[PDB]
Amino acid sequence: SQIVLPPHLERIREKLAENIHELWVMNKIELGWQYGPVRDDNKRQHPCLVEFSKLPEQERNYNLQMSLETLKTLLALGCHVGISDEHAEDKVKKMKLPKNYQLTSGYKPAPMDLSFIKLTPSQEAMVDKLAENAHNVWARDRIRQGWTYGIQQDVKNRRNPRLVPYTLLDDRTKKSNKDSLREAVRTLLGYGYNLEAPDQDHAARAEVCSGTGERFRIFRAEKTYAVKAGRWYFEFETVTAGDMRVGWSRPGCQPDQELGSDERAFAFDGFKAQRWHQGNEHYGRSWQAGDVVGCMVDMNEHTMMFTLNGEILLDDSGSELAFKDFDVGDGFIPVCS
Ligand SMILES: Nc1ncnc2c1ncn2[C@@H]1O[C@H](COP(=O)(O)OP(=O)(O)OP(=O)(O)O)[C@@H](O)[C@H]1O
Ligand SMILES: COc1ccc2c(c1)CN(Cc1ccc(C(=O)O)cc1)CCS2
Repeated sequence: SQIVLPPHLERIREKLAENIHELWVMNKIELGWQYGPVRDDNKRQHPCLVEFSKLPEQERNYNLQMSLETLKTLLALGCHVGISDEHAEDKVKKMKLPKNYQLTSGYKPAPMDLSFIKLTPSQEAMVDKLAENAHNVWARDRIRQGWTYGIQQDVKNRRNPRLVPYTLLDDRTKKSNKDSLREAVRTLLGYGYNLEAPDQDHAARAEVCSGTGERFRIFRAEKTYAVKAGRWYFEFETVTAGDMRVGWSRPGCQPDQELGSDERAFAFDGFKAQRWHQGNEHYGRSWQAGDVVGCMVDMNEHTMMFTLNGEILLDDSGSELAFKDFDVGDGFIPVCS
C-alpha cells in the first residue's frame, strides 16, 4: 500500500496487465481449452477466453489487481526500475501461432519470443521470491476466508492441502504457477522494461537461535571417575559437523558456562579449529561429519593431546601438546559440549 507507482510504471502497468491476461487466454487454448458460458472444468468452458471487455469484469479486476500487486512487490523488494529504450518499447513484435493453440481473441500471440532473451539468474531469484510472496498472498486470502490446511481436500470443511509453506509446497502446482509467473516476468522485461535486480544479500544470520534460551548442553562423566595420574584415552565421534567442544574438565565445571572460557575445563573446538582454556587460541584443523576425535591426557607430566581421525593435531608450531603444563588438582573427567 505504501508503494506509489510512478506514471511511467502506471501506463506500462495497464498494458502489461493486458499483455498478461492475453498471454493467459492463449496459454489456456494451447493447453487445449475452449470458450464457453460457465466456468466448468469438465465441460472445458470459460467466458474468459475472449477480450477483456467481454471477459467477466470481476476476473478483469482480479487480473489487474494481481498485476499491480506484482509490480508493487517487485518495487517493494527494491528491484531497480529498468528502461530499455523508448522506441524499442514503442516497437511491438508479433509472432503468429496455429489457430488451434492460438487465442480466440485478436491479440498478438507472442509479443515477445521466449527465446531471444537470456534471463539473468539474479532476477530469476527475484521471480522466485515473487512466487513466494504471491503464494503468501493466496494463503492470506484463504485464511481470511477461513480456509485451513488439511491433507485431504474438502470444500465443505474449507480444508486445503495446498496451504503449506512455499518450500514444503507441492512441486507440481509449484512449478506450474511458478513457470506461469516466470514467463509473465520474462514478458514484462521483453516488452521493454528490463527491470534491474537489486543487490543480493550475501550476509546470512545462519540460524543461531535455539529452542528456549540455553545454547549448549554439556555432557560429562561422574565426578567419582576423576583420574589423578596415568595415561588415559577416550573417543568422541561427531555425528554432525558444527559447534562442538570435547576435552577434559575439572570436577567443578559449571553446566551453564561454555567449556574453556573459564579455568576449570580444557576443550578443543574443531568447528573453529581452536583450543579453549581461559580463552581461545588457534590449534589444529577442523573436523567433518563422521570424524572421530581422540582425547589423550597424560597426568604424569601434565600434557594433553588431540587426534583427528588418527593423526595427531598440532599447534601453530610443530608441538603436538595441546596444553603444556597444568596442576593435577582434583583430577580430570571427560567432557563434551
Ligand atoms: N490467469 C490468471 N492468473 C492468475 N490468477 C488468476 C487468473 N485468472 C483468474 N485468477 C484468479 O484465480 C481465482 C480463482 O478463484 P476460484 O473461484 O477458482 O476459487 P475460490 O472461490 O477461492 O474457491 P475454492 O478455494 O473453494 O476452490 C480468481 O478469483 C482470480 O482471482
Ligand atoms: C493459475 O491461474 C489459473 C489458470 C486457469 C484457471 C484459473 C486460474 C481460474 N480457476 C479458478 C482457480 C484459480 C486459481 C486457483 C489456485 O491455484 O489457487 C484455483 C482455482 C478456474 C479454472 S481456469
